[PDB]
Amino acid sequence: GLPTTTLPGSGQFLTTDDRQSPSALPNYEPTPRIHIPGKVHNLLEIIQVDTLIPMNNTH
Amino acid sequence: GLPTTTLPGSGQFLTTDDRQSPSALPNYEPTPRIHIPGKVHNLLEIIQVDTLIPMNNTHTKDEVNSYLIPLNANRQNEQVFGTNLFIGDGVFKTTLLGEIVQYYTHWSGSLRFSLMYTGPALSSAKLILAYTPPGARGPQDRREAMLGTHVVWDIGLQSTIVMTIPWTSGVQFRYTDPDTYTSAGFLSCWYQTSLILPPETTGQVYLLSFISACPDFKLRLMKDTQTISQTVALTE
Amino acid sequence: GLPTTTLPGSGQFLTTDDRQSPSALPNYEPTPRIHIPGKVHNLLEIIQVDTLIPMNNTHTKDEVNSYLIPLNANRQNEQVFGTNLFIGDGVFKTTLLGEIVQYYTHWSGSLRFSLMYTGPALSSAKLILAYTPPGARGPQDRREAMLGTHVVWDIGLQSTIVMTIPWTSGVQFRYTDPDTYTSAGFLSCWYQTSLILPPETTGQVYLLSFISACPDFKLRLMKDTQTISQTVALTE
Amino acid sequence: TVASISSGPKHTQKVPILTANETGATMPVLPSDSIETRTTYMHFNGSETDVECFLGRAACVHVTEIQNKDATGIDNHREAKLFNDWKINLSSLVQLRKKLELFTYVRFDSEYTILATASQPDSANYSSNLVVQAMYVPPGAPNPKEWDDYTWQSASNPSVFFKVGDTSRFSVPYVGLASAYNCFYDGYSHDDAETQYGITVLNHMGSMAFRIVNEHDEHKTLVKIRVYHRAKHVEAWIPRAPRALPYTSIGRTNYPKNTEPVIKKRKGDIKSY
Amino acid sequence: TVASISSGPKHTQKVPILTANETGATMPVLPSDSIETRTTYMHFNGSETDVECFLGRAACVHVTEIQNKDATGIDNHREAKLFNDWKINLSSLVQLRKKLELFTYVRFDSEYTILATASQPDSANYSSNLVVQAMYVPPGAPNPKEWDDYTWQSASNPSVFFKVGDTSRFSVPYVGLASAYNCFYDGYSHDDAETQYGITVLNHMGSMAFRIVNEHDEHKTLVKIRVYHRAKHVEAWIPRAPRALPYTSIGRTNYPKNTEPVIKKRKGDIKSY
Amino acid sequence: GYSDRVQQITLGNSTITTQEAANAVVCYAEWPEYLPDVDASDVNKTSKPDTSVCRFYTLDSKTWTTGSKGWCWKLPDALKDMGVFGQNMFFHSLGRSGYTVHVQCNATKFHSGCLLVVVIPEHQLASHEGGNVSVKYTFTHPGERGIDLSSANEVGGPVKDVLYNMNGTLLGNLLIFPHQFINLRTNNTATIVIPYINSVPIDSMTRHNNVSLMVIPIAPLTVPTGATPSLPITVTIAPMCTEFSGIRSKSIVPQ
Amino acid sequence: INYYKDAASTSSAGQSLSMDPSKFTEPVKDLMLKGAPALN
Amino acid sequence: INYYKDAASTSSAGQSLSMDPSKFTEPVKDLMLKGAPALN
Amino acid sequence: INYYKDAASTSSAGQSLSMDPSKFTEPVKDLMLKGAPALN
Ligand SMILES: Cc1cc(CCCOc2c(C)cc(-c3noc(C(F)(F)F)n3)cc2C)on1
Ligand SMILES: Cc1cc(CCCOc2c(C)cc(-c3noc(C(F)(F)F)n3)cc2C)on1
Repeated sequence: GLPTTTLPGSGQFLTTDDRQSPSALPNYEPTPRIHIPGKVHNLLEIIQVDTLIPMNNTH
Repeated sequence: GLPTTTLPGSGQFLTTDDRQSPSALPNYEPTPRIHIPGKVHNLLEIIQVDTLIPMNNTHTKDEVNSYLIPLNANRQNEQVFGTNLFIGDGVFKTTLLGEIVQYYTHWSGSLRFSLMYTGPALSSAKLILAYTPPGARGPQDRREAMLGTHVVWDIGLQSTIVMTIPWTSGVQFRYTDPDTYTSAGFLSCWYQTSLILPPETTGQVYLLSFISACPDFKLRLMKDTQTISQTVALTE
Repeated sequence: GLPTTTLPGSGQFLTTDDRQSPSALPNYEPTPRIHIPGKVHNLLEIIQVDTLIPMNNTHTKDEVNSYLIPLNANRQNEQVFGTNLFIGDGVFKTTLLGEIVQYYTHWSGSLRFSLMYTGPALSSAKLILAYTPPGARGPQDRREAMLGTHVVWDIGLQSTIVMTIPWTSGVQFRYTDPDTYTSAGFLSCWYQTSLILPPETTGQVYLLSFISACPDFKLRLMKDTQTISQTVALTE
Repeated sequence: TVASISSGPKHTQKVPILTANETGATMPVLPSDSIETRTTYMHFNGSETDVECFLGRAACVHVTEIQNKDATGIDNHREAKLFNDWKINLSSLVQLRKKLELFTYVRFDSEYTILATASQPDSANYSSNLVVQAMYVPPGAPNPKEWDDYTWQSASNPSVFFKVGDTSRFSVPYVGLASAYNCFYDGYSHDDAETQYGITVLNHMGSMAFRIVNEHDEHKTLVKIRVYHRAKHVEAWIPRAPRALPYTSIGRTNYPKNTEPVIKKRKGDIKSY
Repeated sequence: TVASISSGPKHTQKVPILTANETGATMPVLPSDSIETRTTYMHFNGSETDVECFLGRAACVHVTEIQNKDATGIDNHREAKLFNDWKINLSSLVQLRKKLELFTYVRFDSEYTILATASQPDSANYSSNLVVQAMYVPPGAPNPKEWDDYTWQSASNPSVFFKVGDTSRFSVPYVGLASAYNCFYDGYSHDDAETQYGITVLNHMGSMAFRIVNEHDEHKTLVKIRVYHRAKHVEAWIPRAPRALPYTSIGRTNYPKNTEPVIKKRKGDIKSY
Repeated sequence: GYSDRVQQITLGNSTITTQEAANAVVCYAEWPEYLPDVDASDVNKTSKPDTSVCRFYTLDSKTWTTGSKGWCWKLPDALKDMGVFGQNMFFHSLGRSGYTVHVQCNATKFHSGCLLVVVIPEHQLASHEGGNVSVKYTFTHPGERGIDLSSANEVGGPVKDVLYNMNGTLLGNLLIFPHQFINLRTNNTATIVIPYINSVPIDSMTRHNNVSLMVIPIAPLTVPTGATPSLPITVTIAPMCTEFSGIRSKSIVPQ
Repeated sequence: INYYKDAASTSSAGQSLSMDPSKFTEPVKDLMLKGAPALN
Repeated sequence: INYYKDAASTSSAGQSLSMDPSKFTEPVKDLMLKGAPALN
Repeated sequence: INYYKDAASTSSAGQSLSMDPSKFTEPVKDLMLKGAPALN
């Protein structure tokens, strides 16, 4: 047995943490990828596309 | 599963421990660094800068006057001022040195004590600064003080005299908190000759004293200071 | 996350375990080492230094006299002293050897038993030290003692006689705590000839006995000693 | 590294111990400049006085309170402390504050530790296993109104769920809008005759809400939350006068009226030892 | 390594077993110097008797007590034990003390282990999960006055928070002001006719405070704290006579008046076996 | 025979001479410089008026009396109404600059007095009312006139106890900031070169004062028998490496 | 060894080891040599 | 393998393996040989 | 280092680092050069 010391935070669930976790569906083979146009990689990509401004709030 | 054995201490929160922890803001890109002058890397850096000592405690309330050491004309032999060297208390407690020193438990090294004369240019005087190392009492007359580490300061063109308080101790470290076995000694100043004023000149001339650490200095075992407190949490 | 499995023992505090633990004082710089004579690395080092044995228990209270073995003039055949060899009890219990030995459960090796004569220079005598290995009783007369490991000591210029108690045992280790199967035997001393005093000399001459371990010695299985205790925590 | 070099008698035209402090400089005078010294070494690096160490330990920066009780009939969940929030700042508890305020600008990453302890002031048959949710609510994010809002879904706000009695740990990168955090700011949010003055208008870091996920038990439970802060990867600029007088408010440099003298007064002469 | 060499009959002018202890030396006489021996090996290194092992295990060095109860109306929190402190020293509990005092000077790093156990002497519906805070308060640091002072912010003092029933572990570097710890000190803090004598004026290591973070429950809870010490990276100098008489005070070598004889008295002759 | 004491400083069409100085201070050993590309953010090309704003402007003289407590100016505020420099300040959204501060005060070899001249980056003042009261804009923007520490408190204003640096710190420790003394027996002028010090590349020059300059008498004034019990103190400041960005309408500020 | 992806999650930086007090002790324009008259 | 930065946090040193009893057993000025008269 | 057998159990992919907004900003048939009349 490898001697360890658990640190503060152990047991916590950080919604933002990025770790590995066991797969509930071992050996499952997802459906193949096919080509789909319009792929988005970054939100900074799309905000460069302009949309209309409801400048005339008045209503 | 790798077999492990949790050791005593598991689950504890040591405010002093230094470990890794997951980032709550993954992929966040902090703002770029720009150049900012005056970067400080070590507190030992800044305590080498001297600040004014409120040597003249005598007042009923904090006043500019507590920084002015009075000097009297035509006095001989007499003592100008005195103080023990518990840099973490007394006059020193509010200085930059004392303030920082109090963030640590142990200190060691040499101190830089300076005196700048502010009396009229046409006046003259010769004082004597003395450092009495631990073991005996604070000197009671010039003769006694003069028998130890001292400096005969001749007032003139160069306004300031810098006397060093060479680390003189057996044990290699002293406590910042006033402790007897760890006393640093005494500092006193006397008239070597006497202050002489020119004609049409009357009154009091003052001396400004400064304190700072030499590159000699060492500080260790960080701790909370007795120089700040509160009764209830502050509110906006 | 690396899959692990905690084993039995997790969370336990074994006073004897040797592991790493975070430092409560990060970046602290301890005081430099300086040279200090008399460094001790092993307890086996110091038990080789002999100390005095209070062979003369006989007294109602601890006295210098318990270290003095009386010797009487013009006695023949008679026995001077005797004791079993439970180095962790009896006379030995308070000696440096016994004291240290009691910090361990097992012992093995050879013991060094010395006798220094203090009677007048012009006196003479021949005694005989005998070590009776386990298996029989403590000798009751010189003839019996003489049949085992012994030394005929001639008193003279060289004041001390050093008799060794060669590790004589079947099992390779004995208990420090008096245990019968683990007995070490018996030590006795007798008059080989007899103590003779010079003219105008009267009274008692004494012998001083010492005990120490040979480089032979081994000690193992550390444990608490029966030589110290308290009823309540001490206070300042 | 030498602490002091060997220096003997002296009789020169070179007077090192004579300077003029009105220049504004602290000449590096050494013992060996005013007395005969022997050689000695440092055997010291000054690691414990590095700013990375000075601000490198956890210090409590805030204490707040929330409670697990029947919410039925409560009109203002916030006031009832069904959930409570902390308008993030590091100047509420003075100990760390004085340290940080030893410099003007400061930049670093932070490691937070949240400790929650339970309390049952009046009759309870057991101590319940409550789970706390601490959610960071940045400026602009919808603040929680009820202890079980939609806001606690925290789809984008980050947040942790931990047991009471346990501790929560995570670190945050330097989130300053500038290149460093301002400990002081001699300015305003805009040129207006009445707006606030000080870092009060600068350190607008939002707040983090706390609540207890479990529904209520028969008895009422009082959970007290403590947030600890530890800086790491430190950089500090422009040292300044340490604070002398006590604080009165978060962010302002204000100090109380009729305050006691901070400089000790001598029990005697200026010649007294 | 040989334990005993082969040595046979002897008849020399070289008498090894004849020495003069008044020289102050313990001549290294071996069995093979007074009897015929056979060859035998050690098969032993003496690892268990190395000072690093002798002082290398945890030993209890202090027991104290604190309690979780309603602080309302208590004027002296300290006396009430709402929080209590320990004026650090290793000579309160004798077992370890005798060991350390086998040498004059001693230097090493220390590993502490703090065990806290709970107790409810009178009526309670459950056992609460209390968290203990142990804070090191060095000489010069402000001592806690109330169980919830500002001092517990511990911005610079180091401190641990652990569950009662659990254990706290951490290590401390050699913090001596000198090059080693003094187990004895034949001196005073200064040349004064009334000041204290002994290591009492030397081992001034401050104290560590303990408290229970949680607020009070209906019932009162008694937490007993035990501190254990383990030395590591040991160095010892100047061995000395082991202690014989019982102790009476922390730091002093004093021993009780009218104390019992420590050397056993023989049930008989000096010739008795 | 070049001396620490004699100096000349020329900026734009203005020159300063002093025959009794004590060297000069360069805050944190850094000379002022323009904003380098690597540190910039604001994409606007900046304006560099050079000699038209980087010159010496002399404030109104102050009067040092045996009772004076000290004075406190704030930059860029103090120059807000000075020639083209001021104008640019209001017409631009952003701006950065450094300065050369020259404080003058001569007397005689018979007088005695010691002024502490210091520059304090981000000198956030405290309100005398305590609690959580703010310090209204107008009170930290005294302009050319500056703040007189011996005047009385006023509603909305800052506290003015020289002893506590107007911010809860002790006077004696003001030396940790780039400073210089004017000790009448040694000095007669103090000079301090201030580089741009801020946590942002460029900033608003109306809503934020980067530093404040303080002249504080430590050793009180002393005049010879039967002489006028006062000495004038003059403050001359010159911006340098000044840069303005985002030009427009021209700010209208409180009062 | 770093277990996490972001820089912020790493432990303490370890001593800067630069240490130059001169930018605070000697922020003067004209270099002043120890031993030489401060005001020449 | 050491998990922590400071020396103090490491485990036990392991046997000194020096072992010289002579500084306590034979602290005499003039070397005394075993077998040779202690007092000559 | 991946502790599990399946791809699904691994952590976040890490920045795509492609970033081509043109498929949304300029989905025109005849390339339009900045500065050249949009309608010629
Ligand atoms: C001065 C100064 C320095 C700082 C740093 C404030 C950091 O603010 C936070 C905090 C305290 C917590 C989170 C946070 N992320 O996740 C969580 C939680 F959900 F675990 F709490 N809290 C995010 C930021 C930007 O604020 N003022
Ligand atoms: C003789 C002799 C030897 C010693 C060593 C005393 C070590 O003292 C301490 C202790 C006991 C604890 C801490 C400590 N650091 O953190 C914590 C806590 F907060 F976890 F308790 N305690 C620091 C020092 C210097 O004292 N007397």
